Amino acid sequence: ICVNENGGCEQYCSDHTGTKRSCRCHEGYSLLADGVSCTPTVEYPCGKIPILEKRNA
Amino acid sequence: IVGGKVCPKGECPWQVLLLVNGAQLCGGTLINTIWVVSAAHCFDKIKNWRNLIAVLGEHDLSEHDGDEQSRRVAQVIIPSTYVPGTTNHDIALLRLHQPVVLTDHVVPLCLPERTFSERTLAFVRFSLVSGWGQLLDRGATALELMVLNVPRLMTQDCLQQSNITEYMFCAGYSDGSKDSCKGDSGGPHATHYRGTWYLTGIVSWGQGCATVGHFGVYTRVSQYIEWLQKLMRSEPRPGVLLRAPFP
Ligand SMILES: O=C(NCc1cccc(-n2ncc(C(=O)Nc3ccc4nc[nH]c(=O)c4c3)c2O)c1)Nc1ccccc1
Ligand SMILES: [Ca+2]
Ligand SMILES: [Cl-]
Repeated sequence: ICVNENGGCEQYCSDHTGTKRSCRCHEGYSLLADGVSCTPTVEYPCGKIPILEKRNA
Repeated sequence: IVGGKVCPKGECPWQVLLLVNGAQLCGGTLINTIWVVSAAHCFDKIKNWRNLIAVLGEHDLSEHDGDEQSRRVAQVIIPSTYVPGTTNHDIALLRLHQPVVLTDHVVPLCLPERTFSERTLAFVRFSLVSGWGQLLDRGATALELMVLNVPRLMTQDCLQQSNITEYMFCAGYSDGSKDSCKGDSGGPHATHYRGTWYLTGIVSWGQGCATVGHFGVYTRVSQYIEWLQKLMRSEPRPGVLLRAPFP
């Protein structure tokens, strides 16, 4: 599942036994109830550019 | 960087400048508050390992604006398989003496999981490379941080359109107009996916900056994720230089 379309995950993806998939997020993010999206939990999460994030906030 | 543009201040917040005795040595990438990824070859000729400094939040080298944060380098970790003066396994993990403080101008780039990087990031065509390196082959270095969008090649296609191992990849242009350059080694090749940027390559070195018929050679970071993660969980050891087994 993870090999195709990143398994639908925004960030990381793990295959499980059966038709099962689990998405995960990097430290400083949490997984939303959709099971795929990652949202920051800290002020300066990795891989985001503050001056551009505040420019669209 | 040849044929790029100035990275607007704060838009490359993971970029590191490495200095030896105050002089520009190489670039680097912040991946956490105390960890920087760079290129092993940057440290081949270091005599006094205690005069190495990492600078975060840098932009214009001609001035001090207060966003810069300088740290001593406490550890330089290189793979056992790296041979000085060569391209294969050209990666170094640097531990800072004290953490940097994250700010609008200082932010880590995400070190991706290996599976994610291989299955997904490796197929994103364009990525950003940056540094204060030479603006031209045989030219002066940049005073403002520069950035360039480069396309990645499959290793089969690099060899056709032009050795190159599974620990490297090719990216950039063969017409001599746009490339990474001397002074940029160790800097990030950063890849965007669904709103977040990830470390996919390190500026290494080939046979020449902006050489017609040749692409830029980058260390394939996905091969080193597990190696880096294990080292980041380890305790520091006396003596700055550490050679660590690879794999
Ligand atoms: O002397 C040793 N280390 C010192 C030390 C430190 C820092 C920089 C360097 N250093 N010297 C030359 C370069 C260089 O041309 N980099 C470069 C950057 C971007 C590129 N993009 C596209 N295509 C390229 O070809 C390319 C090349 C570099 O980075 C050396 N080792 C050594 C050991 C034994 C024998 C010879 C050399
Ligand atoms: Ca400055
Ligand atoms: Cl030492």
